[PDB]
Amino acid sequence: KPHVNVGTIGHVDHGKTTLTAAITTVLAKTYGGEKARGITINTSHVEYDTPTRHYAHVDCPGHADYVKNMITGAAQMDGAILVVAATDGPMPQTREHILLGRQVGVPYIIVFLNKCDMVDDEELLELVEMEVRELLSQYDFPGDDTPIVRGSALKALEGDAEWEAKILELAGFLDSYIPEPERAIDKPFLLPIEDVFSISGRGTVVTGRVERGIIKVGEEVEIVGIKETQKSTCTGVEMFRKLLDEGRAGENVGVLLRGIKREEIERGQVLAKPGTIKPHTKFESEVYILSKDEGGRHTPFFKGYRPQFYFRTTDVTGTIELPEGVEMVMPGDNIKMVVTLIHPIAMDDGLRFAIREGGRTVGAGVVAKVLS
Ligand SMILES: CC/C=C/[C@@H](OC(N)=O)[C@@H](Cl)[C@H](O)CC(=O)[C@@H](O)[C@H](O)[C@H](C)/C(Cl)=C/C=C/C=C(C)/C=C/C=C/C(=O)O[C@@H]1C[C@@H](C(=O)O)CC[C@@H]1O
Ligand SMILES: Nc1nc2c(ncn2[C@@H]2O[C@H](COP(=O)(O)OP(=O)(O)NP(=O)(O)O)[C@@H](O)[C@H]2O)c(=O)[nH]1
Ligand SMILES: [Mg+2]
Repeated sequence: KPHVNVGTIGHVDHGKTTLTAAITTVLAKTYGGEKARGITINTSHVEYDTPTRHYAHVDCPGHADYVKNMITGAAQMDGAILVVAATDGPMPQTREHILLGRQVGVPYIIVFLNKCDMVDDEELLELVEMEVRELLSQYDFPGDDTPIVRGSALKALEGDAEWEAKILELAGFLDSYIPEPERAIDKPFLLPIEDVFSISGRGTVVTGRVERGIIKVGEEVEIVGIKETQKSTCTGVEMFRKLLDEGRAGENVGVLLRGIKREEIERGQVLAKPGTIKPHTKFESEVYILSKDEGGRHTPFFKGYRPQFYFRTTDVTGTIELPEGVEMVMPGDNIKMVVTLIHPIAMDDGLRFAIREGGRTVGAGVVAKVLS
């Protein structure tokens, strides 16, 4: 079953969490036909199945105070479900999440017009959809081709068959609108670590999505980044409600390691095939500085700018060195800069990263040359 990562986004209380619940119970009740919790160890991470696909779903909180949290997640989404209440219509955080979505590159967005159980005016609904499409278009998303499902997450969760049908329609779009993601299975194994929980009588288990390759039980691995590189052996692989012998590219899993204590592995480090990736502190890069037009800074920054650099599952402070003669960087400029991180991160040429500072996204770049 192909694995696809999705999630819920949208304004505070528009119905993200309820919808997540409605999706799992309607799908289990309709197509329904173990202490294993890989990524589900995280409360906002669920898993469910449609007839031909398996989904990893991250339910995001809608308050601006929590924007950080969803970034590392949205960046891993193959597609996102935008929840918008028909009552309120688009709100401030509907805008921000769409914006963040565009900045990190979420490839597809499906809309669930929620709380329609509270609205009887077909004209009201048409108007709201219309403005949701324009809002999407304003952020460079296919507003006119965007599937919009009119439903009620609450009535569906409560068992109302007429509304449950809308949940299935939504699931249908997840299956049809989001293309099957390509997986780098023929590359050396790599998995960025998100959660790290200890299981009594088993050792430590790290979770995350397998970026590329395959990790099989019995194979040895390295833990690279932040701390000094360590070595270990994969004693097991799990998923929500099942045990496996392998972890494949594109799959969200939990990996058991032997001889490693919970306090020796942390978020941000990566699990990898021995000797295939190294930790670096300094590197060169081609970075694009968002314009105000795109939600970036309104002013130029100078030498010694110390923003946060987002690499895979974590972010880390870094200092910037500018090109000889260059005194400032303007919003909207493309520039080559040498970056020095406060601590090492596993990387190689080509690795993408985002730059965030002061509550917003300032840049999007890629590692050009590793130095450290
Ligand atoms: C582990 C972290 C990984 C991160 C990476 O992810 C992954 N997955 O690795 C990132 Cl790094 C990706 O690799 C980046 C990527 O792929 C690139 O392609 C970027 O996507 C590309 C360079 C960007 Cl950044 C495009 C931004 C477009 C923005 C638009 C079109 C905004 C429209 C705004 C309209 C508006 O009206 O805004 C109002 C008014 C506005 C004002 O004008 O004032 C202010 C804001 C308001 O909302
Ligand atoms: N009438 C109606 N109420 C709904 C519907 N979906 C959710 N609600 C209600 O609206 C409220 C918010 O629901 P919730 O799922 O927690 O919202 P959220 O978007 O996850 N909130 P947050 O941004 O904090 O994470 C709850 O009182 C819930 O019962 C719906 O389809 N119809
Ligand atoms: Mg919620």
